[PDB]
Amino acid sequence: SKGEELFTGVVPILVELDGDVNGHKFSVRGEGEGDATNGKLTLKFICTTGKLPVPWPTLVTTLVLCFARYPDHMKQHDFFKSAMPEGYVQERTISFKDDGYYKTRAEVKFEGDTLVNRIELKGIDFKEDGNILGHKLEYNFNSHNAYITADKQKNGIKSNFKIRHNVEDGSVQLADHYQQNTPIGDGPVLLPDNHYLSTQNALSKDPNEKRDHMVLLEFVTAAGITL
Repeated sequence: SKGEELFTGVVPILVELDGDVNGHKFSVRGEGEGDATNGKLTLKFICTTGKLPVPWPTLVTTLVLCFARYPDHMKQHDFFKSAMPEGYVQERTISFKDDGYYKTRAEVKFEGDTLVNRIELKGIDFKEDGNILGHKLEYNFNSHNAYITADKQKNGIKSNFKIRHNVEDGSVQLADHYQQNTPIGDGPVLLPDNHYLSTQNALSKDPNEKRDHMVLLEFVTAAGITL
């Protein structure tokens, strides 16, 4: 299909986030590349406004599912590429157990040859000394599966899933994600049967980078529909 064709090689990525958590405003800018044939993302993110007021791991899911590797026998269920190049809106509510919540709205679309993810984030009702505003989460990530379902009355998809963040005292901080996606343009899209995305992440630091930053490697692969 036309949308699939845009992802057969390596695609440059730009990410721009504008955030406000408990009134503290901040911005993140990321740059890198996506390789959907391998389901592979490599990006470096910088906090352009100074210090990040929340832990980097809490922003991973917000900071491009069109780069998932869909197996050949499942390609008719790839909503994300079907919506390109005009793209889709991705909205989430992320509820941190015993703490506040993020509300996010993003547009994911091509701008020229570059795939751009432009996000607005608001964080509300966070505890001043909790795991998020208190920077008590470890700088790492766990592997996760997230189930996708069609949303007929919106001509899009929905998903809900739990992210587990490791806490410095050995406990776990749950981040409950509710997600919806809808096309920006008027062209036909592929609405999928039920399936899931399997995701892995590795977070690191650039030893010669003095700014507050995150180096991210991510793999995303679709599964859950048999031959």
